[PDB]
Amino acid sequence: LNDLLGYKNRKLYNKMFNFTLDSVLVARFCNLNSKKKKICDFGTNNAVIPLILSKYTKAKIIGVEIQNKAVEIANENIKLNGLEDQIEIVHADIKEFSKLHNQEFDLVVCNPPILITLEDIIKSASRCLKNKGNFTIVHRSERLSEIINLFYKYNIYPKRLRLIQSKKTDNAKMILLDGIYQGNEGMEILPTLITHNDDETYTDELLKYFHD
Amino acid sequence: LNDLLGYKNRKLYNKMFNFTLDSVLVARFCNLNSKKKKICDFGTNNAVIPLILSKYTKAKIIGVEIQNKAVEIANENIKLNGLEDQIEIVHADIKEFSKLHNQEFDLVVCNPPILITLEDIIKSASRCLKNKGNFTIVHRSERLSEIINLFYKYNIYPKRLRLIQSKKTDNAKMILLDGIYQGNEGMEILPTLITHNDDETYTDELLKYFHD
Repeated sequence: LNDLLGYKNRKLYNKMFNFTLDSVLVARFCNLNSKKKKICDFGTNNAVIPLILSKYTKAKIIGVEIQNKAVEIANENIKLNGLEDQIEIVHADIKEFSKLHNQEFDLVVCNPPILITLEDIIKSASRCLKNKGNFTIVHRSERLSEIINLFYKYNIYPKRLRLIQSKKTDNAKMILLDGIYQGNEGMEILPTLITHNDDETYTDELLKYFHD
Repeated sequence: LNDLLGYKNRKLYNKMFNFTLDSVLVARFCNLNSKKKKICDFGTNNAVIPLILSKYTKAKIIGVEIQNKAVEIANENIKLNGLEDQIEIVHADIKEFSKLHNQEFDLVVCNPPILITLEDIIKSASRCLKNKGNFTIVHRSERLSEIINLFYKYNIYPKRLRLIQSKKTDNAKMILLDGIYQGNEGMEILPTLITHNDDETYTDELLKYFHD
């Protein structure tokens, strides 16, 4: 039982820290405007992603999780925070879920960990989204173009891109990307995020995402 | 008649500076290993791109240019530098040229300025390249995903990506991208290039590309 970094009124019950960090980053990356009233999270990192999203919106959030042990932890963390009326966890396969929840969500977000492939993630996202819906993903940089191609394959148009580099002199290791289902061509590429200063200390730019 | 920035033993006879700068950047971005023995430049910025490439390799360079006035300037700058045995300018359309020069080049490079479209550029690049050849382009960030999709359409596999941002806090305005014709999946994303410090002065990282 610890505080969720420096986020106020958030605790949780440890996996990789850089796994949790990618989850924090993609949640803070999501476009959370007023048009976002229903949200789906394809992998919730012990509900960390819904627990952060819920600080910035009242949108109902449905978290999909395949392994039963992870369903338990996520539900635990949700109830621990009094958030079970906004955030609901569903034990299901992503492919099956999207078939029963067609054209339901304004935003689908995914932080990847029955074989679920990257195409299946992106296909299932397009099945879940309403017209002009947003799909957001965090992933490894090596697969950026393959992701962009699959986006297009299922009529999701890449929209915003942000690179994550460990140091100013390192290759980007992770990407943050979203896209608009049945939207329009044209990308915006945000300022690259550097996570460490040269002496291995965290940069201020990163640490702004450790709190409200 | 001026020196070509701070490059030694290079002069030329003024267009936009940021146009010339994108030309300098893509030339220095090109992968110029020993396997590169024949090179094609789809737009040469008054031969600036061949004049920079030729400082790092002895590969023969064929520059394609459609407008006759630009053929003249490029040939002038080439002869002015004694480089007419390595660098040859051809007055031709890119689509026609690639049909007569199928599977001829190890590297095609393009800095964009008969309607030649972005698809036509990328299609013509794939016609010109030998198996495992490299296509390199510099372009606007807004069209990054559209470029990546066209790459894939013609069996060019995105390989290296580098963003160019004016300031550390600005969106990336330009991209540097190459790809391997009939190659393999997997991208490398180089450290983002910042061209100005906060006080509007050029960064050292950029200025390293102003000389040998």
